[PDB]
Amino acid sequence: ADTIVAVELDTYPNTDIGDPSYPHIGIDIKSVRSKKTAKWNMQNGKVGTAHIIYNSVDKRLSAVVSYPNADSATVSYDVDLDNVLPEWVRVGLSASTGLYKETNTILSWSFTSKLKSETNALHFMFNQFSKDQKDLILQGDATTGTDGNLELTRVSSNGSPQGSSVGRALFYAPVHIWESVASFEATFTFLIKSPDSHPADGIAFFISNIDSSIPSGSTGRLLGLFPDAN
Amino acid sequence: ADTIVAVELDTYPNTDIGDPSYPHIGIDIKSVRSKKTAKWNMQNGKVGTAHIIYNSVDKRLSAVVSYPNADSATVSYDVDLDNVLPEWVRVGLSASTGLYKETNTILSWSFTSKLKSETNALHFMFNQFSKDQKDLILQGDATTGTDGNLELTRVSSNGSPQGSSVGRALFYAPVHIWESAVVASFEATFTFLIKSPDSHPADGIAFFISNIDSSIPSGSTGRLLGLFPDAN
Amino acid sequence: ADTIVAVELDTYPNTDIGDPSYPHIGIDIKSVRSKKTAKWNMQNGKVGTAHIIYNSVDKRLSAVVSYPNADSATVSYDVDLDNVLPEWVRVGLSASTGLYKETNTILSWSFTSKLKTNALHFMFNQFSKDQKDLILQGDATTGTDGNLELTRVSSNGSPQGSSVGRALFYAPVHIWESSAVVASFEATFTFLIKSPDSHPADGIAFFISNIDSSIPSGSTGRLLGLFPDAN
Amino acid sequence: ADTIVAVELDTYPNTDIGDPSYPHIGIDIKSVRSKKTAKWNMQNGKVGTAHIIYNSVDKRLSAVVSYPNADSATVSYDVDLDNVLPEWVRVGLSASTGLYKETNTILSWSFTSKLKTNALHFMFNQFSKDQKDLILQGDATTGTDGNLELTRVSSNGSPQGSSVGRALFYAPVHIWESSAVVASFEATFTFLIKSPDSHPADGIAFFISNIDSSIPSGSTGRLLGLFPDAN
Ligand SMILES: OC[C@H]1O[C@H](OCc2cn[nH]n2)[C@@H](O)[C@@H](O)[C@@H]1O
Ligand SMILES: OC[C@H]1O[C@H](OCc2cn[nH]n2)[C@@H](O)[C@@H](O)[C@@H]1O
Ligand SMILES: [Ca+2]
Ligand SMILES: [Ca+2]
Ligand SMILES: [Ca+2]
Ligand SMILES: [Ca+2]
Ligand SMILES: [Ca+2]
Ligand SMILES: [Ca+2]
Ligand SMILES: [Mn+2]
Ligand SMILES: [Mn+2]
Ligand SMILES: [Mn+2]
Ligand SMILES: [Mn+2]
Repeated sequence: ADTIVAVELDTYPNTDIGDPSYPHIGIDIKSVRSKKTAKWNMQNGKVGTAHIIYNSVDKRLSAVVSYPNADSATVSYDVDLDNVLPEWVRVGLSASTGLYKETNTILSWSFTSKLKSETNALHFMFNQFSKDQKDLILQGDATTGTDGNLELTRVSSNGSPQGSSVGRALFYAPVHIWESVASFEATFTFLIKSPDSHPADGIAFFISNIDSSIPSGSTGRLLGLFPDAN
Repeated sequence: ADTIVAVELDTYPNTDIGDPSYPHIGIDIKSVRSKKTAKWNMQNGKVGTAHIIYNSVDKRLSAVVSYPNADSATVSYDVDLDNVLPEWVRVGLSASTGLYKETNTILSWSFTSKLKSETNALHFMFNQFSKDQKDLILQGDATTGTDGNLELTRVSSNGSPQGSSVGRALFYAPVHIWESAVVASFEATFTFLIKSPDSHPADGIAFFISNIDSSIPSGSTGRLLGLFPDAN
Repeated sequence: ADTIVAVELDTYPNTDIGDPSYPHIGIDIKSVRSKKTAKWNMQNGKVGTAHIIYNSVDKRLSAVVSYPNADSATVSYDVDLDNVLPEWVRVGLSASTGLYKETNTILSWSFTSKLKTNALHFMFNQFSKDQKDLILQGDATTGTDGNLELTRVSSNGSPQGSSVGRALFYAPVHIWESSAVVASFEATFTFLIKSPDSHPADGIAFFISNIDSSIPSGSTGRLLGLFPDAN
Repeated sequence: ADTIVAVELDTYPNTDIGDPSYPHIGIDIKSVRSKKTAKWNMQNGKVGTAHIIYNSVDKRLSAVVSYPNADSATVSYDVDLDNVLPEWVRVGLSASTGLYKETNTILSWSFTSKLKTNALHFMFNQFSKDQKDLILQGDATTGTDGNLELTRVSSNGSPQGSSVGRALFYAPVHIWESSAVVASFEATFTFLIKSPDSHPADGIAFFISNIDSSIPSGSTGRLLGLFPDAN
């Protein structure tokens, strides 16, 4: 079973398993039950910005989500990621739909990892995605090319999102993300678009065991990240 | 009077004005009396590294100081830099000797400011220093091009440091370091070599962020580290 | 008098002084008579891209000028920058109108110096009203739509003729040493040239000069804020 | 059979097959018979620096090899990389010994790819024993002194003859696209060739190939871990 650290963008509140009563960002450590959340005033059809940061000094996992000329949502939680995750990881985005649905649409994604024993580094930047985007490991329903974006869940030829969908995008190379100062910054832009009165289920940035894969039946409320609601 | 934010690498305990009784790091917000500090087992004649970090999400100004295969010292303080400094700053290193002295030798320095409204960026890297290093503003006793290093304080033609010295290096361009921001952030690193014949060296190195038009105050040698008008 | 290396987005054919008959890109080495040019189908009112590059191994100053979904214009030229420019320089953008006019809005500017390692990078995506890390010379202003207008624009948003302005980055840039294994720079910028005139004038240039460089008195029109005369 | 573009640090003159009469650097386009070479005074037991660069505007593959306080060696050649290599590639270092031998230890390695923007950068300043973001192939090991040993070294530190290894970075790299205003890469690395032989052999190269690229069976000695034969 995979070991998951994730920052979630949770559009659909599953109160029966812990979610607050509103859309919300939060920090997920080994569980879909967030260890901390904030209210996230999601904006249908609006392109948004997510930034995630962590360093081995403060060991504060932190993230912002915003739309232009609006109040951001902010969440942060103390984690020694070197204690929780393995030496090598992969970095990625995940998303899912259920009974309810939305487009889970990635217009850009960037990452920068620095380790200082002295310094090793990795950086990659996606402002567009192509149909055969060979430096991404695409899993589940994830495609690229159309147009020219990364789409995590299923969406029709005219742009209409489909329920009970799950997909992930992992950058191809593993990342050394702690050694016995270190830091990483992740940035992405997303476009959640839904005809439903309630959209679902949300996007996530995650860091996993190198050989992580979507768990069986992880559509909907489990975001492509988790075996179960535990 | 200049508005100073600083990370200090304090070699000489001046306990008459607040210092703990050991070499320490600390965070300096508008005062030479640190808001917080930690024990910095300084190593004489050893080349060490310093890394300073800050962001507008956590607003926690933090710094590490370390010598190869040894324990680093750590210090961090919660600070909304937008609330203390002006929009435009300049960023710098400073150092000072007094009765006691040391080489305050800079072997490398780097900086990265990111501000996201979207992104504006600033980076500069110094692995060596020429004699006419036109992108620094040298104040007081600071020279460049001996080895290819920045020397914040006075040192002889054969490398021997001198008492009652004070000097500063500042990068030429001013820096946007907060907007009214999705996220802002900066990282600063430098490598130093402190070397002294004294049994106690003094007074320390600082990394500093100031009003653009800041300079060394009158008589800020010693415990005042080139940064502060007074011991208040 | 200044030492100027410039790449020029020349919108107005001043054939009297060697311009081709059409709008051109061009490389400018101590003279407004470009040492080399190529043809640039400048699209009026379109945001374009430009990239400028050089290394001390090949010593080829090169430039691309582009509009989404159309063929780029390309120009390149062999010059030892160290034998022309002084050890320290400043970097900038310049623009001029004359009898005819155009807006010279800049939407973005970037730069990277490597000297081999010493390094320098700034990215401007948007410009504030008090953009303190830029030296503004002449008619140049910042803040309006968050951009850099090199030349004067009225409050109707329309361009005034016979104007000249420049933005230089505040920090001096070390652009060659005698002891370099490699040295290199990249410069990139986006612009927008909006003219109600039949023929817009006069163009944009990215430039590297002596640190103390200033707008040559009279440098409007064909002279692009760079050169005192047309020699 | 693999598609190979390489810049070769050729320590041994295999004159039988077009090597010059001295150690050289050189650009290898689908052949071990370098298209272009320059003389390189390789210094035994000393750390050196190699820089490799290309952009799609100039279409000029150039390379610099240097030692502190000695004249650099320089080589350069005109190739439209996109007419040679496929859309996607992997990047790497290769090395070989044959009858005579040298250590081929890499102290650091960097790379930057820019596609107009899509980008990729990695910096290796040190190599742990389980360096999972490198594909190791043949005799190559990591960790010992925190370094990358392309070829076999004994437990006394001595270089073994007739050896071959390669380090490819694990992520595919997109090194051209038909819709590129500008694409470019740079690669830097530091090496240390230590040989007790009168004549060290065979050399190090930085290479770009088809993503599925493998060591050619028998590619030791003069063939650098890159080419099936000397054709
Ligand atoms: O602004 C365009 C040009 O206007 C003026 O020249 C007009 C002209 C061209 N041929 N005959 N008259 C001058 O100001 C030039 O310097 C400008 O380039
Ligand atoms: O290792 C150096 C070379 O050794 C072998 O060739 C020996 C030789 C050359 N001329 N006469 N004998 C082969 O393995 C070559 O491929 C190597 O370059
Ligand atoms: Ca949910
Ligand atoms: Ca003190
Ligand atoms: Ca160290
Ligand atoms: Ca003209
Ligand atoms: Ca374009
Ligand atoms: Ca050979
Ligand atoms: Mn949730
Ligand atoms: Mn103190
Ligand atoms: Mn012209
Ligand atoms: Mn050869």
